[PDB]
Amino acid sequence: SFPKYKPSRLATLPATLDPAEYDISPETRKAQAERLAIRSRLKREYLLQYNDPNRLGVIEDPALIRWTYARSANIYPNFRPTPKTSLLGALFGIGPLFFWYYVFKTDRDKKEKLIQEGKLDQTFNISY
Amino acid sequence: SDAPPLTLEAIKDRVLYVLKLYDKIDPEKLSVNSHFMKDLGLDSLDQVEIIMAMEDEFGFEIPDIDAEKLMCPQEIVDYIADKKDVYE
Amino acid sequence: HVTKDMFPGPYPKTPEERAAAAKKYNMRVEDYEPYPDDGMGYGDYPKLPDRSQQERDPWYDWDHPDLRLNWGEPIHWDLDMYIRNRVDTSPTPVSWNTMCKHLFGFVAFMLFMFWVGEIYPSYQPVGPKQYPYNDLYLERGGDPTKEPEPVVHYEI
Amino acid sequence: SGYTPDEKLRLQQLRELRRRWLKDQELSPREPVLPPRHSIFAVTHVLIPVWIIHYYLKYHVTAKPYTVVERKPRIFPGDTILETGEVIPLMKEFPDQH
Amino acid sequence: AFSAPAAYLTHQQKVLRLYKRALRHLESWCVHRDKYRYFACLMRARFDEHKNEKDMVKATQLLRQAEEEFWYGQHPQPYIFPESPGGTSYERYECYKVPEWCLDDWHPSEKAMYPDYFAKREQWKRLRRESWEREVKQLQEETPPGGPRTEALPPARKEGDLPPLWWHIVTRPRERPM
Amino acid sequence: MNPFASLTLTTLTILTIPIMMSNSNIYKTNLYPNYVKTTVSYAFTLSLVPLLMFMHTGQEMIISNWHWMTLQTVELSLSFKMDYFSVMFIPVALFVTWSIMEFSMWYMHSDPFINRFFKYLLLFLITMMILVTANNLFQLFIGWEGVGIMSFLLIGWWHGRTDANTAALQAILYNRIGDIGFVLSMAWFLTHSNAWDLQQIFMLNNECPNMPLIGLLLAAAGKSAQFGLHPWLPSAMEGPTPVSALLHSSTMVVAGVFLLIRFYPLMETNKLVQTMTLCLGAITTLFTALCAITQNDIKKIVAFSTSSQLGLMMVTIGINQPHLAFLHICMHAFFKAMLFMCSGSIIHSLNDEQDIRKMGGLYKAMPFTTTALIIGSLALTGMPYLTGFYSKDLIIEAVNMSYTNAWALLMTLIATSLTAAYSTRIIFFAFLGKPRFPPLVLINENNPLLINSIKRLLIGSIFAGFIISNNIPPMTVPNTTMPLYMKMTALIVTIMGFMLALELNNTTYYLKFKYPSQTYKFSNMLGYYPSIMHRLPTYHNLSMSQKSASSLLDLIWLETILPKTTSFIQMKMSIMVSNQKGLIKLYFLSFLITIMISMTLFNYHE
Ligand SMILES: CCCCCCCCCCCCCCCCCC(=O)OC[C@H](COP(=O)([O-])OCC(O)COP(=O)([O-])OC[C@@H](COC(=O)CCCCCCCCCCCCCCCCC)OC(=O)CCCCCCCCCCCCCCCCC)OC(=O)CCCCCCCCCCCCCCCCC
Ligand SMILES: CCCCCCCCCCCC(=O)SCCNC(=O)CCNC(=O)[C@H](O)C(C)(C)COP(=O)(O)O
Repeated sequence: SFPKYKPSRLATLPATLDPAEYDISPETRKAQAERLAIRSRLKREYLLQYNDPNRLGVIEDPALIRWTYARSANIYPNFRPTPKTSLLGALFGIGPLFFWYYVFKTDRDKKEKLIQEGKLDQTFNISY
Repeated sequence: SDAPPLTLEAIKDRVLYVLKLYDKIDPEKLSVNSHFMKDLGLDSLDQVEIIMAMEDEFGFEIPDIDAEKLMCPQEIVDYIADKKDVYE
Repeated sequence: HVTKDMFPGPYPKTPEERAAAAKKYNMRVEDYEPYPDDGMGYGDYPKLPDRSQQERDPWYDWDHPDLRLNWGEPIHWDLDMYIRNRVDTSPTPVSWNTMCKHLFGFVAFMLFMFWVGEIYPSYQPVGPKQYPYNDLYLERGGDPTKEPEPVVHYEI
Repeated sequence: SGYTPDEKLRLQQLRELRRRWLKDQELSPREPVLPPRHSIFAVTHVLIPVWIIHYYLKYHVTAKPYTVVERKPRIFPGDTILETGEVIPLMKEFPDQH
Repeated sequence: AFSAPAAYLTHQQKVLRLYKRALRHLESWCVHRDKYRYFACLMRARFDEHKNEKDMVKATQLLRQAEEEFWYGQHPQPYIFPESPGGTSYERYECYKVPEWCLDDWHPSEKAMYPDYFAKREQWKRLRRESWEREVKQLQEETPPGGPRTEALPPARKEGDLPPLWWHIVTRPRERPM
Repeated sequence: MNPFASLTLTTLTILTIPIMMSNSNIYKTNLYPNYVKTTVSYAFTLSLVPLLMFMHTGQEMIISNWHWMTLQTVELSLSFKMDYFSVMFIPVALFVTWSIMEFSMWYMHSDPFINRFFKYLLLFLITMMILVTANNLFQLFIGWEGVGIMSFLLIGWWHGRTDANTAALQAILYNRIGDIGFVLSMAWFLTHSNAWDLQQIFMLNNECPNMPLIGLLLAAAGKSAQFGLHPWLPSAMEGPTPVSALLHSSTMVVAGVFLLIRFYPLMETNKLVQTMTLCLGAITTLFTALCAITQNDIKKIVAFSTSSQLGLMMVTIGINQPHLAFLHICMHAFFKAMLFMCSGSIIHSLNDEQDIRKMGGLYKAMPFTTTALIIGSLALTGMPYLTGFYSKDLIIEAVNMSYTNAWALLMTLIATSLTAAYSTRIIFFAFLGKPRFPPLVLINENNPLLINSIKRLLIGSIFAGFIISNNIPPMTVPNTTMPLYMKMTALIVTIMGFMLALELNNTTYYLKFKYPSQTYKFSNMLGYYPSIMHRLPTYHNLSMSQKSASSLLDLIWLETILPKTTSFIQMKMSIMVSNQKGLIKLYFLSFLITIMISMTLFNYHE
């Protein structure tokens, strides 16, 4: 009836256009209640320390610790040399170096062969 | 300077003014503690329009979860006072 | 205060391992989903929906209002990419690819018409502007010891 | 639909506490207890700076060559020079097309 | 932002939110008040046309088609209240909100001014200290063994009791702190 | 010594005195903003004298006062150029800054950090003067980056707001993209011409090559927010309204055009760069005006208006009329600053509301604001004999009387029509009709600071064009001969835009509702340029900075090749060497093998 909206990676599907929020099973409602319970216990655990008069300092957050540890120190122990990993490493790490080497070497070879035959107009080029 | 220090009585006056300007609710019957459903026989759809009218009157937006509950003019006045930090 | 068993570990091969990982990350086992087990180093860290922080409800009472996060909840692997000072993935009025076609078409059309206007320029029905002293030969750089070719302008 | 009775009661107690706190954020009459010319502006902000800069430019900056270079003054036919007293000849018998 | 969320929104809540959102966007399209009143009455009639439908499948399908209508017909630049999440004054005064615990670090010369304010603050601190254990006890007794299902908090049920977890709600900085 | 040099230097020097008092017992007093405003007014009065000297005898000067350092044959010294452009632009900027500071004394009255705000405004003015009077490229770069840093600090003035910080970093990013071109021009001019100073560069480049001029054009596109790097200027309205009136409308954003004007002797000789500049200006002046006509925030409309006027200045530069572009800079400053002031007055009187859809009939409720905004829109539209007319109408004729790209000419005329269109939109939706604001009316414009500050710019918006045009020496050849239909074209297209926009606006009163066109969506959402260019490149860059640069290379493969391989090999070798059970029967047999090898391998060939 109308031009349809299709989601993308950087422009996602809205909640009101998502068919999941319109085909609800009892199991879906049970899952939503469980999610609310998990969020609620975490909220209560946070607010108990937050409101505490005695507490002085920073409340330590295990989720933040897990995030930073996973982003730095958990990566190498969970690495396996695979054809995808090997190919991506070789390309992304080696290819730019030889690409730039080729570009710069070509440009400098042209410049030197121009200097050799005395056709560059290097006049007023005192500083280098 | 800027806007005057709005008080509790002013909030109540403006809420009742807006309500009395609503054709659905008669002025004599309406009271500060009147329930919008039991007292005035108003549907859920009708209630939404009152909330939007209050937003337009006071120039701020009330969230939907907060908005549905408000069923009396006193409740609206208390909500607005809590938001604007009005203590008299 | 955090023991060693609270830290992320290896990818979970079995359902029991998944159940333990979901418990560790404070999630439902039906919701928990690790990154695919290639050698990229993700391990058992949960793969969360790739929504940005701007998409979350601004009328909720977040523990961290600016970041729209709740204390103790699992954090998306790319949180610093999605902090809403940065990449936004919010739904738009016009769908993606609808905007790309219009923008690219407009820019390509403008470039093509600028090239065409360069091919067919606009000008006034006049001859060249005339300058007296050998077309200001001495003024436009000099070389007084050359005596250039007479450029001669006659009345019309 | 609407507040539950416990919700409304909690809101009422919190509202009384908040109003008392906001009332307590008020200051007493004494509360900030602190512990124990006509044209002067135009000389300390204009005359003094222009004295230092003029002294600086006249006797220090112009001591070095080419430090202050001025565009050569325009000369027109009929002008009289203040240096040599030379008179520039006039502009060659206009066609007088009027 | 003050009420605890529920596990989900019911059908009635969804249709009401759609009604409010569509009315706001319609007002964005219809700048003038008379035209807005006209088309808003038409919108209300269109909503009332199916007010008492009892086929939940049909009601859900109608709500879904209404959502699809709204998304295509929404204003790309809807009006936003200045202090609302998308507005031009949303978090403008957050740089001026300073937590009250900072007052504990004032130099005694700073506290020498405002003696009455700091005496009142000492009374408030004593009140907060004296009622913490009762609030913790109330929370433990009231809540279920598994844990709290919802983020709703209980009121004070005895006489000399304060509602549990009240200090940070009560001692909010301000909406115009400076 | 003649007073020209002393007065020009003192004008800039006295602006720094209130900065040296930022640690004195005036900066903690509520009289500091008035002190800063008075200093700027005195500086304006002092700068009026060298301008008189130039109007009398055309006096120009360069002052190389402090020798900073010498690198080989290159000498860098603190030098100021006091030519026509400098001595004409300094008093205009000081006049506008004086008006805007007097306005800010009222607009920002309740801000707890108004003293800091005034010093920040003053800091920006100092950096802009450094940019404008610079005689070498290094001092120009100093001013160039100073104005950018001040713009960053003033856009994100409310630093608790995420959107303001996002906008400030966006401004820095978009300006660094053009800083690349600035640095390219510096490197080229230093190597090829052996100097950073303007005089040497002019001598040694009789026919300038492409690369330095393309670098300069990239820098100008970045600073003046042309089509490639345009979106930062509209987002810069996150800052307080006086910041928008001073930096992002009339003074700071003209720095790219000023840069290309300073290098007009070299641009006179390169036809390709002039064509590129003209095309960039044309597409900018059309695209931004097209976006402006459907905007609802009043500051956004004025921001797109100023971006379109900057595009027009760039077009004027592209047809080899630098003095006309400078004249339009000076004219545009007056009425654009006053338009932003009127917008700020409306916003303050309506409790910080910026959407025109909630501004009703203010024609009689704010009569002085209405008069000022009407006069400003008429000046902006090229109404005859106003300040806007003495430059803009001369520009449109110049494009019509030139060897010009045809598409650029068409785009410029269409943009001229759209200017009147969006001026009509502002006036119609803000001042005509019936009130649409909340019922508690707070409208009050009877503050002497507001009235005087606006009136001072109102007088300029009327008389400055005629005063300035009749006192500058002729710097070009006039277009004395035109076809009549080509003389009246600017007025004709402006009136056409006026009529069409007014008719389409009156159409909104009818009781019909229809869904918008795709063209309206394209215009209102800014060609979808921010929705695409602020999401795709940022996402891909930030994703590669972690997936490969940090994880794949730094944390995995660079570890794997050098240290992890070494550790693994040494561990394996250690285990192999040390895993002997200690049975002498095994290693005495080993000894026998060793002895036998030695006798034949090393002994049987001596
Ligand atoms: C003097 C000598 C010369 C005489 C010339 C002849 C006389 C004039 C001729 C006619 C000129 C146009 C007059 C009407 C303009 C249109 C206004 C209008 O009603 O819009 C209706 C409609 C939008 O209305 P809506 O969505 O219903 O609006 C809802 C509400 O009104 C929403 O309300 P709102 O509050 O949001 O308001 C919306 C807003 C306006 O709403 C919009 O946003 C749309 C307005 C677009 C106008 C565009 C005009 C200029 C366009 C230049 C573009 C260059 C080419 C770009 C091509 C890109 C291709 C990718 O309203 C306004 O503020 C006023 C609008 C502007 C009025 C004044 C315009 C003056 C400038 C144009 C005339 C110039 C005359 C002087 C020329 C002299 C030359 C020497 O837009 C159109 O349909 C037409 C727009 C014009 C261009 C459309 C072209 C089709 C696009 C696709 C083509 C196919 C491409 C295929 C692919 C190719 C790939 C290579
Ligand atoms: C610019 C705007 C874009 C256009 C937007 C397009 C939106 C679609 C227009 C038409 C709307 C619909 O289809 S209407 C949605 C279709 N389905 C139903 O209506 C089911 C029956 N509803 C009930 O029974 C409830 O009671 C309720 C009615 C909510 C009242 O509740 P209260 O009385 O107890 O508050």
